[PDB]
Amino acid sequence: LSERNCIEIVNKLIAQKQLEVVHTLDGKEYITPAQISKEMRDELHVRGGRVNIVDLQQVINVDLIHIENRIGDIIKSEKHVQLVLGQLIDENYLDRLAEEVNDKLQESGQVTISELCKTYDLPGNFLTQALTQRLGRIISGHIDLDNRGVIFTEAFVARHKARIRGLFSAITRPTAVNSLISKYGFQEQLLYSVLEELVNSGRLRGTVVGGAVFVPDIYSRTQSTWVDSFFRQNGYLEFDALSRLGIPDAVSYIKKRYKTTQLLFLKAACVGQGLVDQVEASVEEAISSGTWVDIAPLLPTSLSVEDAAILLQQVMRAFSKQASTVVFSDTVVVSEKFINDCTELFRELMHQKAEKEMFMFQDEIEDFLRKHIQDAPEEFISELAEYLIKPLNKTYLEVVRSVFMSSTTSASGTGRKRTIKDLQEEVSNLYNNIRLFEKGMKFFADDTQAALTKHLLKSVCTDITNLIFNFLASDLMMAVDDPAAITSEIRKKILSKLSEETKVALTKLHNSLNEKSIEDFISCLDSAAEACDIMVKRGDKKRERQILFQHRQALAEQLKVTEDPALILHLTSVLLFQFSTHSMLHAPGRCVPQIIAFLNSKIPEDQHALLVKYQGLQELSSSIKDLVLKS
Amino acid sequence: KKLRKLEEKQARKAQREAEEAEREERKRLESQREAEWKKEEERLRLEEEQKEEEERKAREEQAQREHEEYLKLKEAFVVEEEGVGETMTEEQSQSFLTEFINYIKQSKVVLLEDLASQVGLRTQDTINRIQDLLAEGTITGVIDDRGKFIYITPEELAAVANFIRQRGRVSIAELAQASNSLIAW
Amino acid sequence: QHVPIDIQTSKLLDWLVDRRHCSLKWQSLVLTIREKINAAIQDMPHYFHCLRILDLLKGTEYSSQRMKDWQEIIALYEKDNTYLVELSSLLVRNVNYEIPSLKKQIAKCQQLQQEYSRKEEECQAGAAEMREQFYHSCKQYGITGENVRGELLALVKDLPSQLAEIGAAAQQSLGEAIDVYQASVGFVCESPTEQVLPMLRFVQKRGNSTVYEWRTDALTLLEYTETRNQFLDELMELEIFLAQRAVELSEEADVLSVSQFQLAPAILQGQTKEKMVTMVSVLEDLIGKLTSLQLQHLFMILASPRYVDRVTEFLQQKLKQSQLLALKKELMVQKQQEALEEQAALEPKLDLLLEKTKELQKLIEADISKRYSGRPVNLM
Amino acid sequence: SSKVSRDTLYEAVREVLHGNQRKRRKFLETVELQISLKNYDPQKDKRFSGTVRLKSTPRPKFSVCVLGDQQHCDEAKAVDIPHMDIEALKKLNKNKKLVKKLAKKYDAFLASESLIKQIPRILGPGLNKAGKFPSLLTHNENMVAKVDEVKSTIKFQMKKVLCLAVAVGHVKMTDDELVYNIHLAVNFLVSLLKKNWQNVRALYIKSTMGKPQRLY
Amino acid sequence: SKVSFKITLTSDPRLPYKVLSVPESTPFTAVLKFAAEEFKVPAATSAIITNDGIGINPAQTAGNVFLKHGSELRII
Repeated sequence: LSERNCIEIVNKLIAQKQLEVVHTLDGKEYITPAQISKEMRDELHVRGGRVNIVDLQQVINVDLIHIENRIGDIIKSEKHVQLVLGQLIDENYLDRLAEEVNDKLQESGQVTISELCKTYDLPGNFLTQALTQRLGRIISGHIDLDNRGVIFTEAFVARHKARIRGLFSAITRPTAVNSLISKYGFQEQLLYSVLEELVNSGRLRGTVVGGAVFVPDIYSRTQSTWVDSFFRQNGYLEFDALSRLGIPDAVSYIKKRYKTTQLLFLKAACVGQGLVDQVEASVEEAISSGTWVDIAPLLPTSLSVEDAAILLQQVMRAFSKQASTVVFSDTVVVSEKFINDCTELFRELMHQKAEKEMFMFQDEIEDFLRKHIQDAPEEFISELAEYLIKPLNKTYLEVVRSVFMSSTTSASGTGRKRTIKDLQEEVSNLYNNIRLFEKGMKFFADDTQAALTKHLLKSVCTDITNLIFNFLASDLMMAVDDPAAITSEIRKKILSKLSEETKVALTKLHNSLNEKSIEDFISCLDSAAEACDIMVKRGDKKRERQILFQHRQALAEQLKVTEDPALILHLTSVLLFQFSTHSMLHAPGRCVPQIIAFLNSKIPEDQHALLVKYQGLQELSSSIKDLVLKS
Repeated sequence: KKLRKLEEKQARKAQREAEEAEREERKRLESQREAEWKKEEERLRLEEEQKEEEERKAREEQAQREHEEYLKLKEAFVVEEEGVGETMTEEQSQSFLTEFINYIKQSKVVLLEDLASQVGLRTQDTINRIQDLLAEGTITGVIDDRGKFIYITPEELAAVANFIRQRGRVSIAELAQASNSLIAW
Repeated sequence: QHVPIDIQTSKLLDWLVDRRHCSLKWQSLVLTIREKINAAIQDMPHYFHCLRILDLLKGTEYSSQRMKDWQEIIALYEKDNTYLVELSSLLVRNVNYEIPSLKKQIAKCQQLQQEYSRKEEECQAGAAEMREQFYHSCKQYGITGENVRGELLALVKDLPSQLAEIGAAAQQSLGEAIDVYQASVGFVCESPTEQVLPMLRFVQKRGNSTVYEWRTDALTLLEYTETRNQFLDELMELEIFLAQRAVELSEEADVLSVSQFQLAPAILQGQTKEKMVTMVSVLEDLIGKLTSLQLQHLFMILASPRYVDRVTEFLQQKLKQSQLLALKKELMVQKQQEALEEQAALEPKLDLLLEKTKELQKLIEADISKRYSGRPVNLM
Repeated sequence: SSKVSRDTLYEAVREVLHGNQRKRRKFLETVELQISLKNYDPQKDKRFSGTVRLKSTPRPKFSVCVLGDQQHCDEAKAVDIPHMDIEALKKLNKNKKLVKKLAKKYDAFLASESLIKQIPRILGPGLNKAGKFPSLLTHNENMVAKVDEVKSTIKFQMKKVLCLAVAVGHVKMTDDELVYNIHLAVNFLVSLLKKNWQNVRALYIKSTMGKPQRLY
Repeated sequence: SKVSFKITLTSDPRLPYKVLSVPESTPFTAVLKFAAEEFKVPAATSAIITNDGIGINPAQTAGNVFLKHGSELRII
């Protein structure tokens, strides 16, 4: 038979399914799926216990799919075979691997799973599991399985312990442990086990803080001795010298170490007892001796002003019911007795000067303090002067008032007791007087009225308001013994120091002078009079009658006695008006002719003619007066 | 004057019409005469075509006579025998292919020459019948490239299948030797 | 006339019988003719050979049958031109069924020669590559390439020479280090009633051999594995101590640092990072020397003999794979040479058959023409 | 350790203790450390202060008075340590001159708790002005030991100038005690400065009437 | 020299095949007439076809037909 036809027979059989075969890549041979597995097993055994499916293709000379099927078959058919990255690995190969690893382990002391995988091409997890399953059984060692899966022998723990012992016998400062583990190539758990053994055995002296930094006993001892000696000798700590010694949390270190002792914390410092007692004793002495004390020279020079202030505030908390002492410059304590004594010291000179003038600038006060107080800081002088400005001023005001009284207990004493009895009377005379001149202003003509009203407001209204202004200024004493000695400027000055309630009333009374009507003046005048307790009594019909009679009598006597010609005529005309009209009148020297011209409507023609002829400019004037007595 | 212009225009129109009428009459008469002359030319063409037809009948009869006398010189010929196509019945065809099947089975080795003879058809006809039977697959066998057909029974096919399924690896040459061994000639 | 008689070659038989000069059943006649040609072969002096044998017997030789046999054979052969059909079939089959066969066989032989040559070349290349790999390996292990076990044993045998140099170097240069370490341990660690680094103290002045002396084996101190491990452990402990001291002294001293080393003995006072780096470098040199010597595997050969066995097994396996590949390649060479020689031996028959076919073709055409008035004939 | 080496300190101590070009004197000489500071503005920076106890007594003529109560006065009487009863202090009328003279006479004062809390009422602001305020002495303490402790302390204080000076030993010393004392003083002083050695310019070690020796 | 065509009729179910010998020179027309006369069918509609079914020119000597399209012939 031939070749091609035999091939044809075989394909016919394959079609009938009477025989399952596969074709060699070459094509010159036929392989049953049952013998592919035989060849694969034989090669897996031959070339050790490891094959690659690629090389299985190279050797069996069949396509890859068939080898891929038979590998899945062969794993099950022989449980001691696995498949890792397309490679059939046997247990014998892994056991030889373990023997080689044991040799190298007892050679170099340690192995790394990474290195083993690199030099054997297998994956890491597979190697870890394979070696672990037979660790101890064949491998003499122990597994980390955590930090690169390094295995080690009993002679590697020895080297680890030796190296840790050497390294930690050279540490004299607090150093991080993670840095050491990273840099020098240690194992964390083994490191801590050996370290605990050594520390317990006394070969190493230290503790780990944070469960990480190693603090050897020498460092802690030196730190503690330094700070303890400083506290003993000086009696305080600074929180900044402590920072330079390796203590960033001072407020915690001190409490942790010095808890039985009594301490006071002040920002950047901690003053122990003994300093506080001295400050307290000195402040006691200042309290009792009626003097002051500065606590700055009683404290270490390395304490800020804030710390001194806090300490002083703490010490002063023990004196609440004691004298109300005050603190200047945050450091100097001054007793109240001393403040009063200084006030008194100023008082004598203040009274002398007040009597002389019957306060000074702060600079003069500081000059006084310097003259009588010695060895003090400048800030103390400034603060004391500022404090004394007000109370000293009140003392000076009281002294001025007392001197005024003592110089006036008879002068203003009589003013208050006796004089008021005459002020009321004389204001009464003037007030009742202005009424009939209100009559006069009402009666006459409008331009004539303007003249009369102007002259009345000039002469008499001022006459009454000066009285009230004198009475008021009697308080401030700058009055003038002559009530005629009151002027507009003096009125403003008096108002310059008058109570608002009465000031408003007096302002109405004064500015009413600037007015052009007298009724508003009367209103404001009564308002002012009651605003200062001046009982104004409107005289009744009887008082009014007596006023009219007195004016007639005074005018008659004046112009039958006085020798001034123009004044004689003026009095004569006014009297004629009064008699013929029954109302008083007060006119200037710049309106006389108008009244005579008016009065021609009341009197004969001859007396009128004589008056007019006299005004138009001896024997003839002698007739004028004779008219009055013959009226 | 105006009546004169009207009458003159009427005369001018009469002239406008008479000439056109005469022109149309001439164009009709002469064209009709020309068409009649063309028809006479067509009649002469008909005479020529009839001369062609008669001479063509003469030529056709001449061909007929030439053929009539052109057979006498024939008619000296000899039959050698006579035959008739008898039978290829599907029953007869079935019997023929059955006898072929038994003959080949008894022989089992044929080079298509003795087979072509005993079967008695040209070699191509044989190979057609053999290839059809194999395609439908009444009997399975091998047709050698050098020229032959060898019959293989299903049992021997199973024997070769067992040989493959047992020996594991076999080369084409190894299978050829095993076929020389198992397959019976 | 000149219309050439042209027919496709394989149809010669079909056309001929279609021309009725011959018909079917001739095969049995030819078998009988061969039955007679048996007698004709036994006694010596096809149809054209029948003409040659006529020309011969007519002279050599009817009273005898040696030519009467051919007489009756030729009578049958001409009968329905049986010779014509027989020769036609001979030629037709010989061209269409045999020429393809022989040409295919020779082509297959050439293809096999090509494939075998390629395989041989690939095998030779693989063997050369494997040899290179083996040489690289035994260079990595520092062996010449000859017998592996002998080279390994020679290498290990030379070891107890440099260890003495290491010991001599260790005898000096450790005086300052051991004392500084001992003082620092006594002071900082408050453990003065203990000796640090015993075996280093031994090596300082008391020698670098006589493990029996250390006990109160028979190999130098570093020859044994346990004592060597302890010595290296102590060297590394001292070196790490000195390195860490150098790290700390780099930073400028502060108040606490000065306070600590106020009561310290003289040796521990005044040390500087340069003085520490010197000793660190010395210890590093010694440790590097010992660990590099270990890297060269010298220790692993004098103990744990399985290791030399494994190394030799690896090297020998590589070499053996090389040699086996060489043998396979050379056997392939021989096989391909034999196949090529066989091909050359079988080659000539093709041309013999082609020439015989051409001669028979010319004879067929000539016979066809001779029957058919010498017309021009050819087959395609 | 330190920018002042042991070699340099030993050389300076040898120069000041026993060296050619010296001059023997009848009275026991005291060695003193002189300091010059830099990069310091006393008007703006912190004014440091500190007291440190040396190992050996610098001045063996230090005088200590015990301002103690009756029990301590009786205890003192058993030793040559001077003392003053509360009555003696009260005898003074807080006069400035007498308290100034009392402060001048002695170098350090010691007092008992019962008396320390009374100084301002009995003595006034005189002992603080002189920089001599008594330390506390408790009956739970050995008097000789406490007197010794105050005899071995030195004080560093900055007032207005960048010049500092303290006593560290006498010339009848074993040459190793003095080096220890100088080391202690210098380390403490550097501890007290804001910038450790960037605030120190020069250091000198000198006998009372002797040649200066420079350390830094 | 003589030659004989193979004349098998298609119309008859019994397929009457005839053989007759003539010299190769004669034109086919004589064969056509003889075959039609023996078969008793008109020779006009005839288109003498071979076994495979392709028309052949009748006006041609016998040798050309005996060479080009075979001896196997039929009549439709």
